[PDB]
Amino acid sequence: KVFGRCELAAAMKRHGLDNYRGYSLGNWVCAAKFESNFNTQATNRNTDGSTDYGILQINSRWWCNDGRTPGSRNLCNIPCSALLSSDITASVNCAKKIVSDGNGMNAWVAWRNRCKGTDVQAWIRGCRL
Ligand SMILES: [Cl-]
Ligand SMILES: [Cl-]
Repeated sequence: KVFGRCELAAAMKRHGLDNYRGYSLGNWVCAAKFESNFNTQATNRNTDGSTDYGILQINSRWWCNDGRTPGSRNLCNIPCSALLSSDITASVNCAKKIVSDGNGMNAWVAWRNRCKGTDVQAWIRGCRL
């Protein structure tokens, strides 16, 4: 499913992401925009053989099992395919574990390079939240 901006914002807020670990909702919407363009079915393969899955492009090296990433940890304990669902619950639950992990949202390259230090509030402007 391709979410609209305000639709995803409301889904994320309801799943507990707004201010999770101090990161305002605009941060999460920004990260999803630049990671996946709001498309739950986004996949991208990395040079190391791992693959990134879903609206938050969660990586199979650490977080999920895709059966083809030798030495994968599966720290969220889910098949990576569960991350490509129209229901974002699995993605959100696993994101919460990643962002508690020590480096915060810097785990998301797109967020670090495109969201961090910007007016992230703009991402939720005009939304009924
Ligand atoms: Cl929670
Ligand atoms: Cl942090």
